Amino acid sequence: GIREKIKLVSSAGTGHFYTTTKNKRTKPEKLELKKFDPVVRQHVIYKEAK
Amino acid sequence: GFEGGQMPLYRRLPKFGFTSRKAAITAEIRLSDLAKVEGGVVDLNTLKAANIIGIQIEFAKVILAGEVTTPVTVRGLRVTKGARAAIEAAGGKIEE
Amino acid sequence: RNGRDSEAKRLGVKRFGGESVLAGSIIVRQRGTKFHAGANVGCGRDHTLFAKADGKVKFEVKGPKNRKFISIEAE
Amino acid sequence: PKIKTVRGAAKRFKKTGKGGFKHKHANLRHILTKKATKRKRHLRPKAMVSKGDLGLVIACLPYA
RNA sequence: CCAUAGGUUAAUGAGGCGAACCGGGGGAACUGAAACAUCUAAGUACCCCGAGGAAAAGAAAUCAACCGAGAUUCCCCCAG
RNA sequence: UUUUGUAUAAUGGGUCAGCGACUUAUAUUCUGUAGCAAGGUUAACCGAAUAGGGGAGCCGAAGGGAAACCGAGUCUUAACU
RNA sequence: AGGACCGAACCGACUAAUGUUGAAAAAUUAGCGGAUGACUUGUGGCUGGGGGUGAAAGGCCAAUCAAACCGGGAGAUAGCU
RNA sequence: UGUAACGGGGCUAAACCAUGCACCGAAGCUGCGGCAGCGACGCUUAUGCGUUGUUGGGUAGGGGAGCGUUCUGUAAGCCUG
RNA sequence: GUUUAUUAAAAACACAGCACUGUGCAAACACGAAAGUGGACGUAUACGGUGUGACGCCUGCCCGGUGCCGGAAGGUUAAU
RNA sequence: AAUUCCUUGUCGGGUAAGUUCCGACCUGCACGAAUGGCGUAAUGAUGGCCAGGCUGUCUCCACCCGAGACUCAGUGAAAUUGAACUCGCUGUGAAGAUGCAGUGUACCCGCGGCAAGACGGAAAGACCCCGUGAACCUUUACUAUAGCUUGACACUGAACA
RNA sequence: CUUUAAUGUUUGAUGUUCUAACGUUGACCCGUAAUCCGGGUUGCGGACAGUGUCUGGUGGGUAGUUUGACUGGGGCGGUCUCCUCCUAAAGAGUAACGGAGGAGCACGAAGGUUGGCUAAUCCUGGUCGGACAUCAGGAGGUUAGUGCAAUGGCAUAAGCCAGCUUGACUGCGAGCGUGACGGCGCGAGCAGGUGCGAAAGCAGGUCAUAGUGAUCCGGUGGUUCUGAAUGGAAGGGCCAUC
Repeated sequence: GIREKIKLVSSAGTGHFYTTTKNKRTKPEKLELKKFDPVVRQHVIYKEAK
Repeated sequence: GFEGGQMPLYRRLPKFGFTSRKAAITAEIRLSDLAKVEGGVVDLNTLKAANIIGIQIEFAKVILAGEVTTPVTVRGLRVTKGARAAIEAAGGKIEE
Repeated sequence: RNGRDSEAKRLGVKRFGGESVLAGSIIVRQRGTKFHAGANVGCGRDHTLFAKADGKVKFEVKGPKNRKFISIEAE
Repeated sequence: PKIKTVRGAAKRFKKTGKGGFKHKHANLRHILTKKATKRKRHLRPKAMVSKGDLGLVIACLPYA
């Protein structure tokens, strides 16, 4: 519905991204989640609420 | 491949891959041959001459697939591990 | 105004009492916890009860609420 | 004549060592962020064509 | 005006027919796609021009691949 | 003949006689059978010409992988109980 | 004088009956309309198929017309009989 | 349309109820004779029998085994004025 | 008057008359790959198209929609 | 009203009696002004209604004259047709029986005649439905295209402001 | 460099004028005893018109086609996928244009964990204060709640509140369930790295069951896997994803 799709990109040098959905209207703030990076193999901070 | 009008099996499944261009010029030599090469020396020619790989073939490989007996000198062909041991065990010589 | 129903979900008891199971086997695919998990039985996310060790299925009635457990006897 | 291969079937099935055919799983091209990673991880390896369907496949692929 | 157009005469050749094969100029649709329009049928049917006992093509501004082959045409593979 | 079901008042046939409908070619798969057998077999063509040559090729003896590549293993994966 | 009036030839075809395996694949008999006109007729010519021609009915184009006839594509196709 | 709601005659039992013993009754079962399929089993061994058990309705359809026709070889043979 | 030759002759078609509209002549328009031809050896009192349909009394309001005619400022807008 | 469903509207005229006809009213389902409105003399093998005359149209048919029909001689078809030793009823039955069951009736064979049945004959129902059938027709369905139309380049230049 | 002034020069733009291309279905002459045509002279028009290629617009004038199925005949109406209950005959499944309802999402907390807590309603007392807003006590028992239908669940709470958080992880997966298949679902455990907790442990989303779309074609990021002489590249593959 209204809830958009975003890419959580990795803070390490890799291009690896998780992908998910955000309500852009009610939460306009960016979304930072310490997720797992399998190219670095380490839990790195992910950014970019699209 | 007509299932009534349902989307057929060869058309509801995705397609994968590509064709190599290079696997059509590689070959795969057993050890049952190379007693057939007339010489005790094995190159791409000496195999082509023995009607065993084909004229278009550029790469060849000497897979363990059974029972080398005579001492054979393999030249310029890739040899697998097990068949390196089998060629070198029955006299034999592998240079590249 | 009517004429619709969902597809039948095929719930129920898949392995009955005394029936020998392997580990991992689903015993009761069900909807709440009509049957609860007992010894060597796990309860999945959709309240599917599955054999966590090998053995025999044991339906029992335990506890102060007369709940229907499902154990597995080691066999 | 000589039998023509159903050509878009050759791009989708590949013959194996004992005559069965492997194929890539469906459902893993797009709409993907809605799917669990357990689905997607179980759809990546290639799979054998089942018993029902080998008749159709062998009919479409007579040289492979 | 010179001259060209035109006119008259003579010499040589052509014209038309013919079954298929051949080269070229044009060129469908039914059909198949379980509908249909891209696609197919198919450069097929047909129409037209021209030629020969055959025609056409043909003597690398061609391939190949760091080795080489050596014009065109036809057949069997390559290879569904 | 078609049908759930035809004496059916459902279809067909006035009768006789003659003709009248699962073929042919080329590929592929399985069964039988024959030859040879880790090998089998040639096509075009040459031709004393159904012989004999012709093994170009095709199929099989090795798979895995999208592919490079590896190879009785291989792919997945950083690595696999 | 008159797309004037009555009415034969001439052109037509309103009604009825017969006929309907007819005398006739459209007629006969008894009445009927026009009958100097936008009439009728002979002989020749011209227009052609998505085309002609049409005082228009989808009428007519060789007893064929919401697309002639012949030949070909062609054994079109027919999940239907 | 005609009795026309026992098939009919006809029945006061030839109706109904209860009990019992008879008999009729099918391509069922049995008897006698025959053929064929599938098993098992001692030989026969390349199969037949002293056997022996059991099976044999059949549409779509699958499997197996045959007869006839015309033509070629056997056949310049063998029948035939 | 004409029409469904062969089940419909009619209120239908036609018609004189009316109106609208196009057309300045190498006319519009039509047949025609084109040449050309008809329009017409005519010239706007003519010709083509469309509707209505002798005559008499008349033909009212609506330009928002669709079309046509006219305008060129601005927006958008192809090949290049 | 060629227009009006309700509707045989209501009133009037004609008729013994009038769903039609004529006149009128107007509540015009759903007239109406050049897809013309309303009148309209004459005309019409035009539509509707009334009357005089006339009559076999009819009450209700009768007789007669001819041509067939019928008999004889000659010639000599056709559609149809599984086979027939081809009755009624009542019931059964693929549900409307010459063929089944029960029963009743009926010597065998023709000729003239009638047409109730043989789901009679003729024509692979024209209606209805179906077919991923066809054809023509329409349109602001889709896709094209002829035609008309727009600009660029070509054919296609100079001399001055 | 910025900004300006004069000249020369280099090119485009526009308007007037011109004759020389082209048009002439104007006149005259000739081929020619010819209203065709061609040539000549001249007049008029004249870079226009016209035609070719390209291009926008218009285009039933014409052509090719499409215009669903279910359906107690077809049309009209309704429906078409997914979830819940009943029908459904005490395993599963089970039809009808049978009876009833819902979905085409929401959520970065409404997920994970740790620690804690327990509802509805009614009665009584009490400032504004009321049938019903807060307080206190009692009865009561989950008649409540569960992000949204219904069913099954839920107190060990799956309900309610707070602290810290990202396991809403990545690669796999014994074994099962469920479908004709495509597919869908459940999953202990293994490896890597993480959160909460003192720890045992729990966490691969949410109490569960709806919240959806195959393939092709193509877009974006990563990975030399390929890369038609060779080195690259383009394109393709693979992984993620739209």
